[PDB]
Amino acid sequence: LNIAVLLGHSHDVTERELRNLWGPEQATGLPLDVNVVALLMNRTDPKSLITHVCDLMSGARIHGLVFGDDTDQEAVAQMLDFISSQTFIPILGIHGGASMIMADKDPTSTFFQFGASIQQQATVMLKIMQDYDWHVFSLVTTIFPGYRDFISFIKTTVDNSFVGWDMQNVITLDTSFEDAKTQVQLKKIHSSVILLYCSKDEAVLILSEARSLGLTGYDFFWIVPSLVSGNTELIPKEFPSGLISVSYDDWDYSLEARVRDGLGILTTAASSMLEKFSYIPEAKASCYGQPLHTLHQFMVNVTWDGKDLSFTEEGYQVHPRLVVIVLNKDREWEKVGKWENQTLSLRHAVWPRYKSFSDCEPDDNHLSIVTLEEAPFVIVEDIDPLTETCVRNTVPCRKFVKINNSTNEGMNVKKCCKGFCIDILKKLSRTVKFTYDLYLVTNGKHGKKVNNVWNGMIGEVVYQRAVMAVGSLTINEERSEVVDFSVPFVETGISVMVS
Amino acid sequence: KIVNIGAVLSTRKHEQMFREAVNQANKRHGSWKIQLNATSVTHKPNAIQMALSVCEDLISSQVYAILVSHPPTPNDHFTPTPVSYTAGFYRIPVLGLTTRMSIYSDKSIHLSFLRTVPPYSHQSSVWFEMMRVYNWNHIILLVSDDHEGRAAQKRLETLLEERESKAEKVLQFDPGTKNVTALLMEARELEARVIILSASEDDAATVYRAAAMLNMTGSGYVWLVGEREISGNALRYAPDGIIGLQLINGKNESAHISDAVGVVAQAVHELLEKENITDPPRGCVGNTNIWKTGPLFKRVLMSSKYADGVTGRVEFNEDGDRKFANYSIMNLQNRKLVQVGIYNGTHVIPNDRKIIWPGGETEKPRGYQMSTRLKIVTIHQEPFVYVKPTMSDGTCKEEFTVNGDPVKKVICTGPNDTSPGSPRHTVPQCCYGFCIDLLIKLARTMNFTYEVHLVADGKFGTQERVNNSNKKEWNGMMGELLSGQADMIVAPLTINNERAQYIEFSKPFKYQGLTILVKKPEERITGINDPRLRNPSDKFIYATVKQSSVDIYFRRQVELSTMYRHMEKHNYESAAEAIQAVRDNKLHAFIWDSAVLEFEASQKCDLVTTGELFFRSGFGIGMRKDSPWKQNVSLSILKSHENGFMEDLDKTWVRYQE
Repeated sequence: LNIAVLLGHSHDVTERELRNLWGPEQATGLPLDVNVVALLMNRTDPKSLITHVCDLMSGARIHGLVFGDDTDQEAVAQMLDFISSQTFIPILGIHGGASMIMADKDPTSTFFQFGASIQQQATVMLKIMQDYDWHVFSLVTTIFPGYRDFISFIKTTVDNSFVGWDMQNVITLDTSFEDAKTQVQLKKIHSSVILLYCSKDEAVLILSEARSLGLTGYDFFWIVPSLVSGNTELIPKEFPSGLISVSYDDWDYSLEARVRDGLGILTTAASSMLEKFSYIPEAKASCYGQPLHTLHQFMVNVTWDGKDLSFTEEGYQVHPRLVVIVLNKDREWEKVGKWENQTLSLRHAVWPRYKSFSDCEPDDNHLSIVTLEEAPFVIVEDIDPLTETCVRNTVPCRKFVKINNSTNEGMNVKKCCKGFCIDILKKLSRTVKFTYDLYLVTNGKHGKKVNNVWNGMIGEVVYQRAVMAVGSLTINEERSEVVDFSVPFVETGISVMVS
Repeated sequence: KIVNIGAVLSTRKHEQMFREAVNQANKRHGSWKIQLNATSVTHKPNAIQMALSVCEDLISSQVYAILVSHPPTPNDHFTPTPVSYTAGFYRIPVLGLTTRMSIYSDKSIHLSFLRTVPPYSHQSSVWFEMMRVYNWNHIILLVSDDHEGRAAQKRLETLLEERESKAEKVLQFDPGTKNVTALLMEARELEARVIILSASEDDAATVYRAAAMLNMTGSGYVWLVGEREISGNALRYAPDGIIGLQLINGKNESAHISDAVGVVAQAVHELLEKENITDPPRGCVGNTNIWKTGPLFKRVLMSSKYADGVTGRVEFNEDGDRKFANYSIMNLQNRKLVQVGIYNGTHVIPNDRKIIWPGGETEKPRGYQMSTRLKIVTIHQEPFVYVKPTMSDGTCKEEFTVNGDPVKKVICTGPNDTSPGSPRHTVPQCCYGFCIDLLIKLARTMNFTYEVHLVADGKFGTQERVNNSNKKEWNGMMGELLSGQADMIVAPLTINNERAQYIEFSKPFKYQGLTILVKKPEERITGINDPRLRNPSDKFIYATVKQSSVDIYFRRQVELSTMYRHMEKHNYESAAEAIQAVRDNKLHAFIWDSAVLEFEASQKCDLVTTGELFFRSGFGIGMRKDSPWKQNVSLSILKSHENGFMEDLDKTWVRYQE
């Protein structure tokens, strides 16, 4: 039907590509009169919002409003939610402040957002923590609002997960910190992974206190949400290089594809509601002056061109597109990973160190360890599909399995390991109390020199791509020439098997 | 050198009082050159063009404080939201004065909203003061308004964090329906009588009529409501003797306006003493730049401490609420509002008037009556729970044993078969045996009736992912107990560390270990230390009951994952299925408790147990949390331990051989 798409942008996004968004789109047109009104607004005040709503609602009874924002104002989405409550018109928020996450909607309002809420983002972040076995962690909550729901969601998620999370007690705040009573709660922290829920101007002081108290070590982790991480240009120098963030800001999908998907959802809802009831277009005539069949609880079942764009009970997407980013050494928000329907994808399955967060951090405690698949020593099995977690005695590792012989591209499949040398390495980690980097070799067997070129674990250790070989390895003359073996611990010779 | 104050006020007398308070605000503040102007607007019956007129008039006026002071509005929406949102676009504090909705408490939504009235959830803290006075622990929550229901649950958990108790029943549903009396009867069957209600007038009158028709307003029924529930037809439908709350000067607008003028005036004179002064621009035309001292002026309003006013010590918390609020506690004595208490910010004092209750005496009714009919659920244990079909119609054939002991059966209710086998066939049959005689001994010791029914499946209950939202749930006897449908599990409960974290345990009545059922070259296995069972094959077929606690005990064992992967392909529904399968020589081993297989070896000589005795544990009675049915019942169990009644139960089934 009549749908108006108004866009408030600062970047030069023209209007004629929205005029071309009507022709080939909706080839199977079930409404007999589908019309679009493309408009561009330069100002971002709510007076213009009220003015354009009174213009377009009286403009031949437009039943669809689509808005995107370029600024950093979350109150514009609340104003559009109030407009959708008053005018009873389904309004969609696309980008920026029109897509910023709000807490609770109303049954009188039919406003919807194309975004990712903080609850699903916390689910994704705890999925990241489950996939890394980072079970000993903490939680610091400030006086930034929407925080008790976050604590309660963490409590219910820990109570409904197979991990059994070792969670340190919640460090709470009251005001801006005096560094007298909050100092005691920050000095209780001895765990690695630190979670935080605050604003950016609070996070500057939090990271300044954490650097002042030395909480930015190589062991210590920092995972922040998307609401504290604001503009991609405005990055202060107090951020640790390696800051984990999760935001749905995908640069691969532009605003035009998102509003095309929104128009597809609107036409899908209109065509599916027209098949049930006849008198579907019902709007308000004009603003000046003193509903039963609605699309508020109808388009939960929606799928546009195979894309799972279904809607939740709260009004958000069922399966959005989350993007896991970090902060590199070049002070840029580096795009790392994308998210699937329910499961999580990882382009960089190898977790990077970023061990030098600042300039003066002399740290050399990690150890690169590789082994080889042998049955009585390193039992290499799949991950448990019921838990998606290696059991207590098994440890995770990676294996670079190639797809074919046509390309050299492969995937680092993560698997579980147990056995003899796994127990030896775990007891070495108990005694020495170091940090290890366990993975598998994909070159082949133990070692063989082919024209001054070694292979396997010898090629990994001699060419210094690892540190030491904990797994099983025979000892002869040239291997003792190229590296330095330790003392022997097990008496393993050779034998001949007969009947 | 001017400060503008915007207001949405109707009556001309209160506009004159507001202008008089603005004029008197500059009296004691010296001859300083600051000026105060006030701009008040009326109200058009609509809400969009009202928001338009007010927002552009306050942009053209460049005000600092925005006030809405309209209680008696005919629209029940009570929404000053759009003007507050427009001021939050430039982070300008709007001081709401009338409504008490919890949607305004969210500062993430309402970025620049302040108020001098608390929400109703703080009244629950006053009701927690009732818990500080009347010493009542178990409550029954009923909230219809789901916009404030999550905040009420949050405040209730915050209050219960101190005592570390739990609410017995919580309810959230859609306002507008009428058939909520089923959950009212389910709350009536509970031990507590404390009724906490949080809804509008219509749902309050509906549940008053529902309690009046079903007579839930008799003796001991605790009723405790607020100001919204004692107005309109809910006041007409209210029973006599109900206890409610009253906001002192909650609707008295004239002193409230002067208090707001004093608060805003001292906030402005505090802000004038500091630097970085910014002004709101002409945001209607060509100005989207935000007012930079928004959170700065908010921080000025955070530490605002006052000492003037008829109400008293007005003070803001971290949520910007009202501290130290005088409340009144009213009683409805024969359709007349009678004051029975006063409340300062921390303490309740009843007045000289008496507290007349809807039940009996004027003292507090202890509405914690324990269940005299304990709902008993059990599983069909083969030597312990004998279930026999009825002879003609719901009867039990009173047969006699060989030792002159008449079998005292009971009419239990149980399903017929499994759910793919039997869709719906639940009949009353005759239950007797070991734990039935234990319950007879318990009913002989302590006078209490009971209700023996059966669990719907043949499983103990395991901790399994439900198929949505990644949530842990229980099932079986634990799933029927934690849902409130059961009261006491009388069954040989396998005591472990996981279930001890969730419920409380009693003393074990049975003490035994584990063993292997075989049929009679090494015909024996001698326990878990057989190396062929460490690395099994398709020959040695060994398994256990599906979803049993033995599987959980092996799941804790992190060195026997091979048996956990092997036995999952052959888990049966019941142990009698395993007995029938090894009777046909299809099984080879079965981990099970000791004395059950000893009794079955006494019944059938081909059934052979193993020699070792590992996991020497005890079986007791499945129980609830902290409850008065724990100590006396445990003393009765120990009284059964000390005498020869355990030997009598041995003479019934254990010592008796063939």
